[PDB]
Amino acid sequence: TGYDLSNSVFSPDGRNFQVEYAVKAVENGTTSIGIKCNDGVVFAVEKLITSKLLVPQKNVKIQVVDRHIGCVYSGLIPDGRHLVNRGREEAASFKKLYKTPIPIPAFADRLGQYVQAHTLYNSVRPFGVSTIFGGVDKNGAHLYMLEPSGSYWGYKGAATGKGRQSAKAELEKLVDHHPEGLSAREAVKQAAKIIYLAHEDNKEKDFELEISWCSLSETNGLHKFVKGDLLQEAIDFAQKEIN
Amino acid sequence: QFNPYGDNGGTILGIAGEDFAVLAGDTRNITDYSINSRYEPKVFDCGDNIVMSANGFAADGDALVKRFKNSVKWYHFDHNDKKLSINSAARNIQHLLYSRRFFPYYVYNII
Amino acid sequence: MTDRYSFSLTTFSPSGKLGQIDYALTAVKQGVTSLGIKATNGVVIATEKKSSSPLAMSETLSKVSLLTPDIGAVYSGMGPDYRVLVDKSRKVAHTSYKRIYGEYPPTKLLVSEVAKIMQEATQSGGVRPFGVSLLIAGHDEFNGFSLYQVDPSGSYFPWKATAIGKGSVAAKTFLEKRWNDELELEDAIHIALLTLKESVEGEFNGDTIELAIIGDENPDLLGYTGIPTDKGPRFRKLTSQEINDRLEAL
Amino acid sequence: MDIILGIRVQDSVILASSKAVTRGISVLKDSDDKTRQLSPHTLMSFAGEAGDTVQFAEYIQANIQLYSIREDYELSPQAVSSFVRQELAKSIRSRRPYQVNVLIGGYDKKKNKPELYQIDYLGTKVELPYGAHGYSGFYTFSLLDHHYRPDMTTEEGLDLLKLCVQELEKRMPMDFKGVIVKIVDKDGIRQVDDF
Amino acid sequence: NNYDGDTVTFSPTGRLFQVEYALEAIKQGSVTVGLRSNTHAVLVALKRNADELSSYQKKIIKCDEHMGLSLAGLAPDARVLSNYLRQQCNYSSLVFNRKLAVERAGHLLCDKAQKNTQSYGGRPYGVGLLIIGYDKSGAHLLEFQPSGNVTELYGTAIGARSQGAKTYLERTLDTFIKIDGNPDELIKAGVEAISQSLRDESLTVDNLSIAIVGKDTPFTIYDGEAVAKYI
Amino acid sequence: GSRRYDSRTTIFSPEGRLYQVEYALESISHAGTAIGIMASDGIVLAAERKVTSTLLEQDTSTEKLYKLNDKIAVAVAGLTADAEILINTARIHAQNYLKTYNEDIPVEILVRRLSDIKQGYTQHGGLRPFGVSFIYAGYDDRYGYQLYTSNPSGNYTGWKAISVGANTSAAQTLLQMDYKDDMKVDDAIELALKTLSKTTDSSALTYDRLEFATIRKGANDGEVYQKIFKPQEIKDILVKTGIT
Amino acid sequence: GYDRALSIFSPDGHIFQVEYALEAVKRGTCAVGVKGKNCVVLGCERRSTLKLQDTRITPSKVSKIDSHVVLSFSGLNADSRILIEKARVEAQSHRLTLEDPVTVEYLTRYVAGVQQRYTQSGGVRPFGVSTLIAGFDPRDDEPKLYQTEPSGIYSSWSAQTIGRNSKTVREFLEKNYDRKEPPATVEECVKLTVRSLLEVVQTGAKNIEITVVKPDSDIVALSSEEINQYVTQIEQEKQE
Amino acid sequence: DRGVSTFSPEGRLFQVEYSLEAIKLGSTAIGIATKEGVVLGVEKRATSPLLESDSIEKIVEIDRHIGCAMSGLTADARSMIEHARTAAVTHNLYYDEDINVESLTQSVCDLALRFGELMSRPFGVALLIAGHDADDGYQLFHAEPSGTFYRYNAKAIGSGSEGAQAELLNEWHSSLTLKEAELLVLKILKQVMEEKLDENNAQLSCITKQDGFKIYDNEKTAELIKELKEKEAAE
Amino acid sequence: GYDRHITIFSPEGRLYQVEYAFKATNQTNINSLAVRGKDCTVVISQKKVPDKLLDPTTVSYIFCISRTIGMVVNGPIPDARNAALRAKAEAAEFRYKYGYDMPCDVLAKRMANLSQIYTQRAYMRPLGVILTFVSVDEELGPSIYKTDPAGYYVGYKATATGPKQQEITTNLENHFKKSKIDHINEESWEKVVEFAITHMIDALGTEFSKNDLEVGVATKDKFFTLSAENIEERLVAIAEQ
Ligand SMILES: [Cl-]
Repeated sequence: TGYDLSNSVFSPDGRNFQVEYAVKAVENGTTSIGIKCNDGVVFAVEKLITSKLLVPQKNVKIQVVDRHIGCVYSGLIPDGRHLVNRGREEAASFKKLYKTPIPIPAFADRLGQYVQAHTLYNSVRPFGVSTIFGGVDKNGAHLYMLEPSGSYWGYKGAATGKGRQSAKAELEKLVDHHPEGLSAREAVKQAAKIIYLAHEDNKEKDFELEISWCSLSETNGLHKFVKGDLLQEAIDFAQKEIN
Repeated sequence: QFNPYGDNGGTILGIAGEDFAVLAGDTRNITDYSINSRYEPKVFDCGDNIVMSANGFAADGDALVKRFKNSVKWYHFDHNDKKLSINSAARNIQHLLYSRRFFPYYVYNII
Repeated sequence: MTDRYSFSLTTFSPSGKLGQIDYALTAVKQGVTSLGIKATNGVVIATEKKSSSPLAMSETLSKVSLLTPDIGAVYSGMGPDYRVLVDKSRKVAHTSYKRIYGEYPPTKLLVSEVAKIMQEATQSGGVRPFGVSLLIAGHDEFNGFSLYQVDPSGSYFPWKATAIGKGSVAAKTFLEKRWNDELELEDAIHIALLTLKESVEGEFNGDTIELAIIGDENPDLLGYTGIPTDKGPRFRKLTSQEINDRLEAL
Repeated sequence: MDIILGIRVQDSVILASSKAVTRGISVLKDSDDKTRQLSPHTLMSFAGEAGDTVQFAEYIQANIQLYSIREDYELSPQAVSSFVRQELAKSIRSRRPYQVNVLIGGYDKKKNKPELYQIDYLGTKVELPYGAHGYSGFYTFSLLDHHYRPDMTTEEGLDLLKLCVQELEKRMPMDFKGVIVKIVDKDGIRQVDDF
Repeated sequence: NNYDGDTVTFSPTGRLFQVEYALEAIKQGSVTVGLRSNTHAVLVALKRNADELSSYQKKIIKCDEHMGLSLAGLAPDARVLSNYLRQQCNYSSLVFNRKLAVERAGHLLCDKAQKNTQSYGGRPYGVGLLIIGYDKSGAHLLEFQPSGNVTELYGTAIGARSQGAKTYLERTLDTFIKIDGNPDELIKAGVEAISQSLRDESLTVDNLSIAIVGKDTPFTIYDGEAVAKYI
Repeated sequence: GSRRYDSRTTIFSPEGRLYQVEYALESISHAGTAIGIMASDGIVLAAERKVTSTLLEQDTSTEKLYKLNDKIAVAVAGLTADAEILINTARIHAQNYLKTYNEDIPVEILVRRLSDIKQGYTQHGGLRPFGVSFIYAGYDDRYGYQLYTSNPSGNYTGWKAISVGANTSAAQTLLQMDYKDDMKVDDAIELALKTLSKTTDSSALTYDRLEFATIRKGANDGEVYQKIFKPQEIKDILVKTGIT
Repeated sequence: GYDRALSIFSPDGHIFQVEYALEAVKRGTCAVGVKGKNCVVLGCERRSTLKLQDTRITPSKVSKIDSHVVLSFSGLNADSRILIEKARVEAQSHRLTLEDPVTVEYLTRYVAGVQQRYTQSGGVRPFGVSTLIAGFDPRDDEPKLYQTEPSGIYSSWSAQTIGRNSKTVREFLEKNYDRKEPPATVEECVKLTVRSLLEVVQTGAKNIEITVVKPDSDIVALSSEEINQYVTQIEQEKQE
Repeated sequence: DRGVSTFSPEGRLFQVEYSLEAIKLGSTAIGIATKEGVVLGVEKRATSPLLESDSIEKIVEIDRHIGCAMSGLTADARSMIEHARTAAVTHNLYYDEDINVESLTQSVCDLALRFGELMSRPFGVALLIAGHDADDGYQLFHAEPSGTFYRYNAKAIGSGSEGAQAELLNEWHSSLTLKEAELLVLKILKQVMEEKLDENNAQLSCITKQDGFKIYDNEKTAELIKELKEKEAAE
Repeated sequence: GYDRHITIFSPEGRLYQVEYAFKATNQTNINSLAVRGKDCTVVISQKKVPDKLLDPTTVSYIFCISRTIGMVVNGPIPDARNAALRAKAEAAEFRYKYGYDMPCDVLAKRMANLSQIYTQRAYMRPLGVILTFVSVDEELGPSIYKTDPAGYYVGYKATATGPKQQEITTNLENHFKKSKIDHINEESWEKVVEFAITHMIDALGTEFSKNDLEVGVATKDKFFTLSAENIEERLVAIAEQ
């Protein structure tokens, strides 16, 4: 034993226990989800209201990269911010050299290689976040989810955090009941519902809902936060479904 | 060949009274035979009851004033909000100017 | 990041042993047998092509390697370590000699350069020693034919004949009885094949044996004519057919 | 600076160096000693660009003194001259070379022989019976070529040196304000206080 | 236990013990309170002395004309982080002629602290900070943890016995937020809040430290007889 | 991080010893014995090759005695590969000195330089020390014939006669018994071989198990000659002294 | 580069590496320093376990740093060479930049500073050496004697000893050395230095080295016979 | 082993806490601040009678208006003093004025936590920095290896510190004269010292606006010791 | 026992970290196979999409390194992509420097050398992957070269990698023992793919749908992967005889 004391050490199984321990920090975090729709993507996150003293709608969790990519994550929030800062540098250098905005699959690998690099040495710690991200590019809509190991895949729907099992089950129903697809406005409503349903795992404290979206028709392929009437409409739809 | 220096004209005048001091300067800014501005402030209140004007090449003048104003701010931070005396400001400005001994600020300065 | 292993990984133990070198020598012991014999008019180096799978094309894996036109090398131990040493040995022969003096290095000095590289992996920060022993055969104008062994420590010794790896103890005894100072190259090849048969279990033929010589100049392998002083490489790798022909007179 | 002369006789080496230092159009000093003792039996005179001369001389002095302490032994004049030459040959291809010409007068205690080395700022070394730098040789070498013997006494060497200085004082346009003369022999280094 | 030797090591449950130990240094520190209305933002800090001959350690640091903070924990780490804020505020002014937004200042502190939690050799910061400021979007209050977590709040408290002041502010939330255009009443609420964290000792003239920033009020610190008004 | 795997090669023991230096000396005590004897008219270097083979090419082999320049040679005891690193550095240092001063390097100055390199590996860098002990045999015009030794600690001392490697305790006692100040090279040759013949772990001392060298003013008039003995010449001197 | 912190504090507030360096000094041969009214004498032990030594060429225990200052030591021999070289370089560097030779106090302060630096720098261990630095300041006739140690602390001494069995010879010096009236002559100062070493040395043959330093760069090392005469006279007075 | 910059479970840096233990083993140093000046006094603690005690330099001048006393691993203090002197004189070069005592102390304390894997360990010495400036008058600061510095009316550091500090608690008042402070340092030093206090094993110093920083002669201190003995025998 | 944590020798002369990297290779539970035709080289690999929420088009362990070279990986996807990115960069750099397309065997050797360095240098860990490079080389023809975490590499007539590699290997061995040739004697690549799939079915004892397989094909001057519909056409032909 002692294989789990240092990062980048293979156990006799062929496992990197330090990365597996980073996953435990992710599982401890709040619930965040992603939904791929007809011409875009929708992101949503659970924000735990620890106290009344928290200013509503101020502690924003979802982050934009470039102008067409949205990023959300569960786990150690600072680690997520660090990853998004790098993502922004990667996106800027891509656009600097190649002119066009970074494609989502290209962007996904840039994050993937960076996270994977933090599993190669004992002088660094793996990332304590799973990141859900995506947007619209020339080839259409893309949704990705990235783990502490650097592993990522494309998704129809994605979920991570403490209420991921509940969320995943809900996402699987949408995939089955909508093979032709889901609209952007529908996806926002469904996203609200799923976060509310996933809140049963964090039912002690009440929470604040935060949603964002990129859609070719609804937002011109740019990342925007869901605000005001459209947000309230989604909250009402979500509250109606739990009762 | 690129000439990093220019001449923005202008004239300044400082006179020390018995219990007062004045620092005056014209507001005209020029290149060659053209007027850039009829009113471009050249004498500045830098805080701590000190006034300053860096006359000559305006870009170097604005840079020096900006750096001195900054030096006053950090003097407060580093030394418990102590007032920067005029003699101390003068010595500080010498070191700001001599840092570019081999690529000088092209200005005549008065405080 | 940064390589933060700036300290030695090989150190003296209380008994005066350098553990990592000893363990590297143990890895060499597990390796497939290879040998070298020096004749009056040449040198021969040989080993078994231990194929990991019958689907693998063992011709693509070269255990015997040309370092210079007149110098060749074979090993026992860890193959990957050998491969990178050959790359470095080929390069250092140019950078530290040919680009200075306009000619290829003599065997002993190329051996000295390879030895140095292996010594540094025994003392430098954040590295383990190379897990190979090399046998380097070669010829040069002023020293004639020569055969050298290089160990993981960086130590090297000249041999009339020797063997390393799996069945080296038995093979060295076999060579002591057969070797003399009047051997012709063909006699040395014959003895090499006899010695190597004892350590091989399975198939014993030109396709499972790798054998090369340092002998006469080969003007047919030079690739060009017109310069009298350039007469061709003395290193030559024996073909599968050439080995089988000598196995009938075995 | 301007004038430095050297002559190796039977049992000693004699160095003569001018006393003048000029800034602009004014002679600031007429008693300047253009020399440094490198070791008890080795003296170096110097001439070249302002500042560089003393700087280089003192740097060499420090290095030889460091060697002397480390080994508890005096380097031979030949060894010192080679060290100096290498430093100048090193310097000529530097970003800003040291523009200094030197004469090294030493008495080798091992061989019991005086030795004079002439080295210019490029690192051009020659061992000579007599030598000079700059224009000094143009006026003086004809006299030295005529009068010099290798078996000369120190007193005869000084007389021949006086004749050289007199010729310089007659035919040179520049006033170099006389010379300081120093003798290097088996007993060490001493200055001739009346010349 | 076996996983607290350095910051680069997760525990089997996904915890970072060195960061948690740094968090512990804040709890040992003296109490400090932060609260704001829509016009002003206030810091109140209980300063701690070594003994009766010693001075009371300063808790509040000015970062710019419109921004500053109070500290709890390792004071030298607060000096490093406040120096960084001063530079960032100053970079914004010199390059963009722009006062640094309080929210962006929090993001910069988060990222600086984070780098110390993921690399070998270094250590986490051992201090907690309460940043107040007035920018283009009004008054703000931030809470900084050396884990990297930064939170925008109406009011809060950090340090020893800070739970008492935090509960008080949670009750008073609806009252003190409405104290607009009245700096003295907002400070009173802060002094009353920090009083809920006191035991044995009380607020004296060289014990109490107060700072305020607002609409037409530069960041200013009050110490000595300047706070006798509020005792 | 990496700290976990650091052996810390440059630290003191509680007793004030350097672990790695002591263990390096333990390694050297198993190496073939090398002996140096200084006489009035020259120096002798004798050394024993370790358990050789009949198939070793002796005439082209060199594991013990190395030439640093025309005036200075060394006998090696320890890791040969480590010794060659240091030997090449010493050869360069000698040439640097010659280029700078136009004189051959004094023996002690070369010895001090190599000993300082060894010292450095015991105080900084975190690397293992060189597992080598040298016997320096040399001549210069200041001190004449000189013998020195250096060990992994970087400490060096001068000697009239000295041994390194295996059985130095026994060897040093035998040398201390028969050595005299007015001794000559031919006598010193005999003493060196007789000492090896008694201290050797082998059954008998033969030509193929030895390396031998002399530094003589036995060169035509005031100059010094280095003689690295050939296998046949070692065989002859063994018969001459009456060992075989 | 190798940055590992080797010299660090322990729970009880000790830096063990520095303390173990003092143990290396304890192992080293004995060195003693005694200053008279117009001189300083440095005595050094030579262990007689090493015979067949060439005493002409073997590194002497007392080293000249400049023409007016000397340095002796106890501890690791190889370590002492590094300090001596640095000291010698600094001595010439001072003469070059300030145009005066170093004072004995300055040279000591420099060597002590080097030793201190090696107790809080990464990747290095402390020097296993304590030094005795003696001499006369330029144009001064007051004797100077200083001591340094691995930690980097230094101080001036009327008389001091370091190395193995230094506890015994310090005991001797403390009862024999009078401050109100120090050894008035060179003879008395050397005699007291030899006497102090005879408490520890064993045989008074080639085991004792003596170096006398007088004002104005007057430094000389006594020979075997000269020292042997002191050894003879001391014991003949003792037989009573 | 373990990191040099490691936090303990209680939230303290191991190395900083261990360096404080080294300072407890150091010789006593006391400082008392008054409106007429600040007095600094130290225990020399010579290890042997042959050691010339006047070479023990545990009180040091930083500038004309700032003095400094030390306790602990005194060799570590030399680079701190060198930095302090450089900082003081450099500020005079940049601003044509004396530097504030607090600003000088802050500059010294900025070195403290510059250790890791910069120097390899914290300093093993504490400093009492005493001085005068026009803004805040006579001041006394205690500079620790933690990077923290407290201002004090009176302070003792070293082996007899907690006993001396309790004594300074009772004796100090805001109307102390310079002469009264001098005797008070001598009194408390004599109390905590192992050996008997005299002019050779103890040293006094002070900083006044007029005369600046001055280390006291052994003859001057001897009289103050004799004056102390008589006034204690007076009741 | 720190000789098991970093790449230094154990007393037995072994490198345990290298051996454990070999074990990580089978973590995905996927089997791959490579064979050579006359004019082509075919590589097939099992495809497993266990989650319904996954986009199955993005799940792949076959990579287009250059136009001529394809690579299939056995091991976790992060290390696989690390190796893929490096191989692409090396292949592009080679072409720029030396003026011709990097051969399959030369790239394999280069990646093998990089792997060797991780086994010798302590600060770098081995990648837990086995890399099978395929092409139709302009000099050597159809080519299969495979690299592992030990830094070992060799050319192959055919090969198999994964948990059930032995079953596939023996199946292939037996076929080449019959035919007595070093390749699949077939003109079209379509039929070589059919052979590859058929013999994987026989060896593993499992049937495949279009979504259960992943196929890569190398021809002269291009390497390409097959779509699900291309694979379906391949599966239909197999079933109809
Ligand atoms: Cl390569």
